[PDB]
Amino acid sequence: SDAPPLTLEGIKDRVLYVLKLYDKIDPEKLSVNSHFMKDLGLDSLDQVEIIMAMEDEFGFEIPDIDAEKLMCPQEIVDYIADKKDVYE
Amino acid sequence: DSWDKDVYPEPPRRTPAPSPQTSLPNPITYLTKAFDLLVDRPVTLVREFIERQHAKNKYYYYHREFRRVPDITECQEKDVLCMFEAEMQWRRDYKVDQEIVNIIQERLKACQQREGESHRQNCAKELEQFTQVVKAYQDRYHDLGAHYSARKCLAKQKQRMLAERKAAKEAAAA
Amino acid sequence: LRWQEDPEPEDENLYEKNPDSHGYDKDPAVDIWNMRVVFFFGFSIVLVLGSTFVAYLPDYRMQEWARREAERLVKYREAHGLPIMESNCFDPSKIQLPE
Amino acid sequence: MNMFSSLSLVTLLLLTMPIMMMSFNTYKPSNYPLYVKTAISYAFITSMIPTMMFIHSGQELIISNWHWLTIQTLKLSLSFKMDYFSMMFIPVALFVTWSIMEFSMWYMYSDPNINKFFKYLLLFLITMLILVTANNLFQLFIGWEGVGIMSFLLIGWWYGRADANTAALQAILYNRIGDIGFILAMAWFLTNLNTWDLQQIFMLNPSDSNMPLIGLALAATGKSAQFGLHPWLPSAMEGPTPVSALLHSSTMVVAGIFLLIRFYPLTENNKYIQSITLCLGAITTLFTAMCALTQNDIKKIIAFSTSSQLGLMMVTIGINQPYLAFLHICTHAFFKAMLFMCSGSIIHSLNDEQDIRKMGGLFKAMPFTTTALIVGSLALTGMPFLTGFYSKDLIIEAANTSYTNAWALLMTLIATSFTAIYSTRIIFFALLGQPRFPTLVNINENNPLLINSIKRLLIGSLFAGYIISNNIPPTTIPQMTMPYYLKTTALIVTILGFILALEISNMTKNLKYHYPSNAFKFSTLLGYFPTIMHRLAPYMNLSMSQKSASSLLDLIWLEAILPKTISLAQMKASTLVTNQKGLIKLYFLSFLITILISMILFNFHE
Amino acid sequence: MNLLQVVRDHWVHVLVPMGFVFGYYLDRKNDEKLTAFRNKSLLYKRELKPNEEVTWK
Amino acid sequence: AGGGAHIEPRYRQFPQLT
Amino acid sequence: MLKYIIPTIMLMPLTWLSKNNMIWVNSTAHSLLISFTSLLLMNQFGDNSLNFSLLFFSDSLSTPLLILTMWLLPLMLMASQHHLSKENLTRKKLFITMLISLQLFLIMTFTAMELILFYILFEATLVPTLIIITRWGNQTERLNAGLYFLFYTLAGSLPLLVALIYIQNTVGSLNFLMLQYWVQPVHNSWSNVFMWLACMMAFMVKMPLYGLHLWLPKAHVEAPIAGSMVLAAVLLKLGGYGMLRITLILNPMTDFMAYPFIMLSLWGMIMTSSICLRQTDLKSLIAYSSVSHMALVIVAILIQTPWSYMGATALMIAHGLTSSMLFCLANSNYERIHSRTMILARGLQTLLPLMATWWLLASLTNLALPPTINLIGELFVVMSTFSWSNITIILMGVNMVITALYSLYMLIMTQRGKYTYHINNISPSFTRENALMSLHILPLLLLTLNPKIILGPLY
Ligand SMILES: CCCCCCCCCCCCCCCCCC(=O)OC[C@H](COP(=O)([O-])OCC(O)COP(=O)([O-])OC[C@@H](COC(=O)CCCCCCCCCCCCCCCCC)OC(=O)CCCCCCCCCCCCCCCCC)OC(=O)CCCCCCCCCCCCCCCCC
Ligand SMILES: [Zn+2]
Repeated sequence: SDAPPLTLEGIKDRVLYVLKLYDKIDPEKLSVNSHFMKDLGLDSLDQVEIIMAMEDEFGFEIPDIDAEKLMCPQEIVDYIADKKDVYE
Repeated sequence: DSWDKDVYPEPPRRTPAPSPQTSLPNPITYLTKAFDLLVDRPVTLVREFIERQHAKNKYYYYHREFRRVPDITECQEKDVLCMFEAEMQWRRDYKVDQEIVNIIQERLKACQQREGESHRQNCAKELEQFTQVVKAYQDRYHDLGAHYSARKCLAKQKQRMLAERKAAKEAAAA
Repeated sequence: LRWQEDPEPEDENLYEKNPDSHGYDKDPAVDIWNMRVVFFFGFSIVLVLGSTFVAYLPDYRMQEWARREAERLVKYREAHGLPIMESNCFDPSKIQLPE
Repeated sequence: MNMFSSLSLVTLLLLTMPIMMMSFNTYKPSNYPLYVKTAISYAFITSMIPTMMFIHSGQELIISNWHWLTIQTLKLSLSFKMDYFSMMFIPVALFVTWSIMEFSMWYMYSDPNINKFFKYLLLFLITMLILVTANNLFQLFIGWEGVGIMSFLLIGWWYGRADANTAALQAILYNRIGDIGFILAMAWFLTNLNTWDLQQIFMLNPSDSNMPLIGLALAATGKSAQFGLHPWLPSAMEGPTPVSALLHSSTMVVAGIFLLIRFYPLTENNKYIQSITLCLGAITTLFTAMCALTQNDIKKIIAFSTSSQLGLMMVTIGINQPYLAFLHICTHAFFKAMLFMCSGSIIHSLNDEQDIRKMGGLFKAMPFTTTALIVGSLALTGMPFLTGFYSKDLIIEAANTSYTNAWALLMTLIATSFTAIYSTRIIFFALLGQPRFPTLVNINENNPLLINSIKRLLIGSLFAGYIISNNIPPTTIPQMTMPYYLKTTALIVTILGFILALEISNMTKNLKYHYPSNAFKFSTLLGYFPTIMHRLAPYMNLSMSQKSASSLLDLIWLEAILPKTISLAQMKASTLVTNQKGLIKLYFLSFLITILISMILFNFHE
Repeated sequence: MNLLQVVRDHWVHVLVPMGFVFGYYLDRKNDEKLTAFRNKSLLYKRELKPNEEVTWK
Repeated sequence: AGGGAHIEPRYRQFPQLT
Repeated sequence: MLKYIIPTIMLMPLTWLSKNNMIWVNSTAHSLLISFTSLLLMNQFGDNSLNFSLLFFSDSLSTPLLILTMWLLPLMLMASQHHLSKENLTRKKLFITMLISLQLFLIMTFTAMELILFYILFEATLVPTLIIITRWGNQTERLNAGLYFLFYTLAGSLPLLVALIYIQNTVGSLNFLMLQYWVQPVHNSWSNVFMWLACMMAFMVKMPLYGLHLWLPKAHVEAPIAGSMVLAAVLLKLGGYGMLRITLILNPMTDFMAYPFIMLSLWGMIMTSSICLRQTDLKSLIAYSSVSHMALVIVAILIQTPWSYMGATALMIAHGLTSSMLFCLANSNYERIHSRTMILARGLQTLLPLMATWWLLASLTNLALPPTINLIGELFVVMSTFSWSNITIILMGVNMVITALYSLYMLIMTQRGKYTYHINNISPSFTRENALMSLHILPLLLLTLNPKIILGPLY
């Protein structure tokens, strides 16, 4: 509706851009595959806030049955691209 | 001409004259002249062309007239032939009375609109004439039911004649 | 099985063998002629010419006559000072009460 | 006169041309929305000429151009009324509709069915003119029921949305109850006055008008969404924003108020009806104004604002000021429509986010919508010399200096205070503060359709009341002398509202905790009327239709008492007369019994 | 073809049209037997025209 | 939605105005 | 009336002598001509009816019913072409013969001048109607529906036979014109209380009166589309047309004998209107709707005022086209999903854009949206019942609200929302179906322009 269509790069850039502004992750090591729990030592209670910082970025709720399953900033990118009908 | 003014009375007209006491032009005055040239005359000319065609092929149609025939009271019991005609005549008259009530209703409605805010006093005669015709119509045609007939209306008149007569005996008792 | 019976037959789609089908018949030739009679007689003849016929009925149930007739009776009675509508439907001179 | 008549009917015919030209497809699509807008534009200017003729000479007429039906003594003809109310209201309806449609060409640009949407908007506009122009009840009822359907079709526009169908059918339900009152009015007039035309009804001037007037009041209740039949209007916001601005803000909900205005020659002499109408509006103008103080959805706040304004219109009819109630309709059309367009402009910018809690910082971002939004709020609250001042303040003046119910008078004044609260709530939560909307948002409002459509109403919401006020012919004795404390009640009441509203907003920003209360949850939940009634009443009636009406009677007891018992009896007797062994020894003994019985009990032998 | 296979499979299209004509015909015959009161009612009785012999058929 | 001037969107910035 | 009786009979040779593949074309085309010629029946007068001969007569009440009768047979042939496609050629022709025979008995029922001739033809419509239900229904319950249909009608018709013969013995004639002038008042006694009941019970079962309506939800639901259309459109109007004629000779006893029946009808409106709210079956929702619309007609006839009679005649015509149109619309969905459940197929507006417009027009006419002729017919009844008793406005108004619900509920449930995922045989609408709906609504909406031709003899 007159808005700019999303892009795979756009989703990835913004997703990491939110993480870069969180004080409990080091931007130096932050890669797409940096598992939030094992590779960054973040408790699940932090992961909940991580997701909540995303759905407030893209402005669309993510059901709890699936949000807890996302444990990689690539999975978030794949999840949104799959739920927003983006292919290129 | 267009309609009969005896049955549809129209009061005389009284229009004030234009008495401007200002300086700006009046758009209504200009529009009317604009309206006539662009609408009235073009409309009239087409009507005149159509009108001239009729004069060349004039022809007439007539209003039907029914001669009076013996009513119900003049027919013997179980006499279909005499009751049949006496019944049709009742029905044709019933339709006419319905339209008479319609005509008087129109006068009442026309007066109320014409008078505007003076309709409470200046439409007294029409309101008074509306009441009388309805009283007559209501008396001779109300409460007959779906299967109304000349027999039933007569059986209603004869019932009301008794009521009026019985009033006289008590009224003419002092 | 309990008997020898044919399986529940499948339903046949009328567009596969004639994508221009009007839904009337398998044969395209007959199919097209069914649409013509229904549309022509159904719409062109009955609705249109019937509505035109109904529109110009000759004074259906003589209501125009009643209005035209009523005006005279108002014209005549008002001029002569007679009541606009009498309150008695029949003349009492030929009616005899029971007592 | 020949010009007054011709230009009056061409206005109605013009609006119908796009419908006729869409029946035989004698046009080019993809220009239809602009085609409809032009017809409304031209319809407006034509309607002005009769209006000027009325303003100038005070000329009115009635046109009965067709004879449709004649039920014995009743004659039904297609009639049109061109008088104070008809001539004044039509230009405003076209002017606001003109702006709404142009906005729709922007708001609904991406909608696939934008062609059908415009046709439905035009259809409603036609029916609303039938309602307003009707001269007889039957012709009035055609428009009355027509708008209700066009409301049903436009509310349920996104028919895939389960909640749109529920809201759409809900609107029909509540109005249908109102129609019960309308029918009662029609039935009473026929049996008692033998007519439906308003010309004959006023001429006879019935004295015992309590029954028909109660019927009309009930009809006005449902259509104008007063208390008891209020809930549907706040739920009508399921439809697209352009629908909300036109139908349920300015030119459909007023139909209930309009109906009671046309019957002022009766109600003026019936103080009992004036008592009920005054009280019915007073509770609504306060209860609905109370509900808006806590609503978050931006449209619902304006929706409740509409209900409060409608209630105030009914109070005016209740206090026997029919023309002031009408004058509030005309003025209310301008600024109330603008707020919806301004709100709709905000909603599209933030990608269909209607919650004020997720807006903010838009004072500088959207200057044109900001200025339009501000101008509308000041008109609504009754800022002096704007459109809303020339009608709302005259209403408050007439209430205090009148023989009016004390409690109803108090509710009107309290409700006026709440007018400045939720209005400030929208301004404070939508323009000031800091942004709360998402990070990536395209706040753009530069489309010329949006500016020009609003820029036409912004002019109206400033000088609309000023012009109409100084031009309408006088019809009363205005009460211009009174105590100072009454003459300036609204100003003090309204200004105190802003101050009281202002402080409440600031205390939010403090870092204190939040304590829920029984007054915040009462106003937030609409007073509990929808939560209870929309669950209790459907449950009772729907259960009865199944347990009692359907299963208990039709499937059980109507079968048992005739088809079944009669059938069962024959089967029983069929076994008796056929349970025969087949023995000669027992058949012939019966013959012996029959012969003996034929002579002893029955004496067949003599 | 020609007057063959276009009349063997289309002659049916006169059955209903012929039925209307045949049905319409009998109605006129029925009226001729109900002429007892022709020009004899107390509402339409009049004098025959020089060339007219019966008021209606 | 369609027509008029065009404003490129911005990210976490005050929107561009005319 | 031979100008319409003989052509109808000739449709039987036409069907049997036609080509194998042109039975529908000839019958559909030629039966529309018979419908076209029916407009000559409009030669009515303000004081007298059309008295063709000693047997048949036509007036302003029978004329609109005849035109509706001869107009449906073309529509019943159009509707049947689908489910009879895979059927023996001879059987496909007997079915058409049953429809032709049924119309033959109807055009003589509404024109019969002598009441015994009315009774035989009024009673003869059972055979072709019964055969259609049982032979060409699609369910196991058609056999039981024909028994309920047959014995409900006969159980009330046979007492009527005794009454009419009794009247002839004590009057000398059952010719309707004679009874208009030889009618004598009905004194209040136990003997007459069982002559009033005998005369009226036969027709009130066929209206049907509430309580005696258990056969209708079986017959209409189980019959084929062709049977449902005539059953709901024209056969119910035999009962109403019968009461409008038999009531002539039941005064002044009809004024107090109507109380048990008016009360049943006034309350039965809400009972049957409410049943439609909780109906799982789409075709059964329409069937119950018919009982609620005929409840008004019973009430109008029993109060006997010209407005009620004018309104009653209009409801019969208005409901005839509306009820038949709904059955065709509901049947069109059935021919795809082959199930009568209402909730099975939803969101059909996204799949059938045009078929969803007829649902809108069919529903808006069902709920009496002005100025349609449903509202005109329903308004005059309410106006006349108010004069009967002001309290009735409560029941009439209450039924209006519920009617607005079960009509738009039907529209919303099937035409709005998400489509059923597992249904994928929703082929577009055939030209046959669209023309079939246009032939219902367009005549129904045109009559709004000239309503006087359906306002009965009291106009
Ligand atoms: C003798 C010589 C002449 C020959 C005579 C022969 C006569 C034979 C009959 C011929 C008549 C023409 C028949 C149709 C021809 C085919 C047209 C065509 O091709 O269609 C293409 C057309 C466009 O193509 P499309 O875009 O693909 O549409 C497909 C979509 O599915 C579409 O979906 P949709 O949702 O967008 O639209 C569906 C539906 C509309 O959907 C809805 O809107 C539902 C709600 C509608 C009712 C709500 C209002 C209720 C109140 C009505 C008040 C009217 C009475 C007022 C009285 C007092 C004031 C006067 O369609 C309509 O009905 C459109 C019209 C709406 C009603 C308009 C009434 C107001 C117009 C102004 C009237 C005044 C004219 C004055 C002229 C001067 C006098 C001469 O589509 C269709 O219309 C298909 C449906 C056809 C229905 C035809 C029946 C129309 C009946 C009107 C609606 C019912 C009104 C009820 C009151 C009745 C009052 C009488
Ligand atoms: Zn099928």
